[PDB]
Amino acid sequence: SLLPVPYTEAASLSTGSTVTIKGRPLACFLNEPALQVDFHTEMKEESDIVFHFQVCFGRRVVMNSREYGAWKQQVESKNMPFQDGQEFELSISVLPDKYQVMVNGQSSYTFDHRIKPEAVKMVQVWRDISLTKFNVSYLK
Amino acid sequence: SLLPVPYTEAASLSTGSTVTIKGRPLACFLNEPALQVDFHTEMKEESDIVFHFQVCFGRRVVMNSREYGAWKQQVESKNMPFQDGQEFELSISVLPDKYQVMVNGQSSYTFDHRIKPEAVKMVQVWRDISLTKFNVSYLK
Repeated sequence: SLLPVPYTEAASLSTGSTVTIKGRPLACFLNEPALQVDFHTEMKEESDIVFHFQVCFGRRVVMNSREYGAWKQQVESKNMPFQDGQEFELSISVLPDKYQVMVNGQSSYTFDHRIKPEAVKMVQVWRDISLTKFNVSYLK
Repeated sequence: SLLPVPYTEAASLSTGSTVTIKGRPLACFLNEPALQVDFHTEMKEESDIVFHFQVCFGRRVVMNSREYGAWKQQVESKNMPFQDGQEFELSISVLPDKYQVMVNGQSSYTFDHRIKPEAVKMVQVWRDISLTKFNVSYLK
């Protein structure tokens, strides 16, 4: 919407950081729009991905990392708190041992750290959404 | 790019019609951007799809129809004429018995008609591309 998609913001993350994303799918769930959030190690889209979060709305969520160019072990979830046609608020919190993904205030997914969060230099949000808010917290 | 994505144009199709699309992926192929072209039976995104064409750039192409709300038999191809980082020209021709998809001037995919092309009322182009040209021919 207001924010360009693909959306790119330089970022740093550590324990206590939160990434907050407000947006809306561009299609009804029957048409299977997607959402992707990638935490990258460099300011280049081809760089490694410490945390890859990909929603196929209405179907599934997959999480992974891309390390030295290669995708690692996929974690697949059928949990689907996102609501057809609705705006969502996505909150990704950096805990000591994992990322925790909140959807509309409800814990919905977690992913244990495979690479230290301090390796992140960039966050990208893309695929079939409009985006009205993006924030990384830097309070701690 | 110039054209909004998702892109929607009311359309009619018959034998001899050609749909021409010029665009560019929004991501490098390592990041697996997608492209989707859907020929719809009504001016609503939830309507049936006479021809569904979905590219996972660098990996595969799937084609299908959605009839009375339900996806039918998927046709999956590993043919991948699209080039990483490059603009493409996509040409979809309505032949008497099938759609023929040309990529950069080369025949790349075909899909036999399951529903008469005259049932199409709308074309949608969406997912991870920018679009600089869209045309439906009406010469015949």
